[PDB]
Order: sequence, then structure tokens, then C-alpha cells
Amino acid sequence: DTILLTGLFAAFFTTFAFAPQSIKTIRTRNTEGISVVMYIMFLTGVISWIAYGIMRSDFAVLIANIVTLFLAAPVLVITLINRRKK
Amino acid sequence: DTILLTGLFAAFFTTFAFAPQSIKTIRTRNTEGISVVMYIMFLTGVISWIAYGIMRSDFAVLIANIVTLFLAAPVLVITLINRRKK
Ligand SMILES: CCCCCCCC/C=C\CCCCCCCC(=O)OC[C@@H](O)CO
Ligand SMILES: CCCCCCCC/C=C\CCCCCCCC(=O)O
Ligand SMILES: CCCCCCCC/C=C\CCCCCCCC(=O)O
Ligand SMILES: CCCCCCCC/C=C\CCCCCCCC(=O)O
Ligand SMILES: CCCCCCCC/C=C\CCCCCCCC(=O)O
Repeated sequence: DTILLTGLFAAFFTTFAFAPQSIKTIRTRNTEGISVVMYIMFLTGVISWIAYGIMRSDFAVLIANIVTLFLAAPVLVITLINRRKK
Repeated sequence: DTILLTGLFAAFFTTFAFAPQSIKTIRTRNTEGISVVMYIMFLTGVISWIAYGIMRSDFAVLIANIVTLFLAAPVLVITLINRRKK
């Protein structure tokens, strides 16, 4: 009981800590400095965490990385779009 | 067996994806733009993940956030030092 709350407590802080940065990027479409390779590596891990979370029945790990996915994936999309404009 | 390997696989990619950014910050001591509040929130969650990882017997979650701690904490330290120089 208290142990799941701990994970959700953790998930809340780590996910929303730098969330305003991703939101700003999505809003302004400014992707200068963003590495495509780093985000692909990052997303690869995020997907793997989701698989891990399912196999572990860990909703804390699950919701943390699902929200991360919904924040990171649009950032990479915009980055790839801006990259191709040149 | 394969499920723990999945977590370690995930931990490898998410932790080392943006690790060169933290290393660069530690090396150059350039902390412009870094929010103290965001890192304190982030570290609060990281610590909570560690507690969660211990209570879950999850070495994937554990090693991911311990390494994160060793990367994030020095960044905040340098940030607080640079902040006080003014
Ligand atoms: C998130 C966008 C990255 C841009 C740079 C952000 C700088 C913040 C400092 C380090 C990177 C964040 C660490 C990675 C945060 C990813 C969150 C995650 O994957 O959760 C997994 C948990 O289930 C297991 O603990
Ligand atoms: C905006 C990014 C693209 C979003 C597309 C949809 C995102 C799908 C994310 C995860 C799919 C896996 C869902 C698994 C549910 C786990 C629940 C369970 O069975 O315990
Ligand atoms: C099973 C996981 C499948 C997930 C597939 C994800 C593919 C990407 C899908 C949608 C990308 C996000 C689109 C959101 C639009 C936001 C506006 C913008 O980014 O410009
Ligand atoms: C450089 C940052 C400061 C580092 C200080 C030391 C870091 C300590 C990090 C975590 C301490 C908790 C260790 C718990 C071990 C878990 C193993 C287990 O019992 O399963
Ligand atoms: C149980 C967890 C206790 C952890 C306490 C952590 C307190 C901070 C300790 C050390 C800070 C990191 C010091 C590393 C020096 C790197 C060089 C530098 O940052 O300038």
C-alpha cells in the first residue's frame, strides 16, 4: 500500500520536474540543441521500461514512462520536422 | 531472468541517453539555464525511486536512479555554487 504510494510519489516528481521544458519545446517548436540520437536512445529505454513495468506489474514504473513517452515523442517529432526543413 | 535483463536494458538507455549532458556540465561547470527548483524536485523523486526500488527488490530501478543520483547531485552542487558567486 504505502510502497506503491512511494513509487507514485517518485513518479510524480521525476516526471514533472522537467516537464515544463518539454511543454515549452512543444509549444514553441524550438528544438535547437536537441540531439535526435539521444532522444531515440531515450525513447528506446522508455519503451523498454513500459515492457518492464508490465512484466513486473508495476504501475508506478508504467505511468511514469507512459507520461514520459507522451512528452518525449512529440519533442522528437518536432525535432525531425525542423531538421528536415533545411 | 529475461525480465530483469529488460529492466537493465531500459536502465542502460534512459540513464546514458543524456548522460553526456551532465558530464559536460560537471566538466565545464557551466550551469546557465539550470533551475535549482527543478533539480531539487528531480532529486526528491530519484531518492524516492531508490526507496521504491529497495522495497520492490528491483535492481533495475535501483541502479538506474543511483547512477542518476551520481550525475544529478553534482550538477545541482555546481549550480548552487555558481548561483552564490553573484
Ligand atoms: C526527459 C527529457 C530529457 C532532457 C534532459 C533532461 C535533463 C534531466 C536530467 C536527467 C535526465 C532524466 C532522467 C531520465 C528520466 C526518464 C524517466 C524514466 O524513464 O522513468 C523510469 C523509471 O520507471 C525508473 O526510474
Ligand atoms: C504521443 C505518443 C504516442 C502515444 C501512442 C500510445 C501510447 C501507448 C503507450 C503504451 C502502450 C502500452 C499500454 C500497456 C498498458 C499496461 C496496463 C497493464 O496491462 O498492466
Ligand atoms: C505502441 C506504441 C505506438 C506509438 C506510436 C507513436 C508514433 C507517433 C504518434 C504520434 C506523435 C505525436 C503526435 C502529437 C502531436 C503533437 C503536435 C506536434 O508534435 O507537433
Ligand atoms: C554523489 C552523490 C552522493 C552519493 C552518496 C552515496 C549515494 C547513496 C545512494 C543510495 C544509498 C542506498 C543504497 C541501497 C542499496 C540497495 C541494495 C539493497 O539492499 O537491495
Ligand atoms: C543517503 C544519501 C546521502 C547523499 C548525500 C549527498 C550529499 C552531496 C555529496 C557529494 C556531492 C557530490 C560531490 C562530487 C564532487 C564533484 C565535483 C563537483 O561537483 O564540483
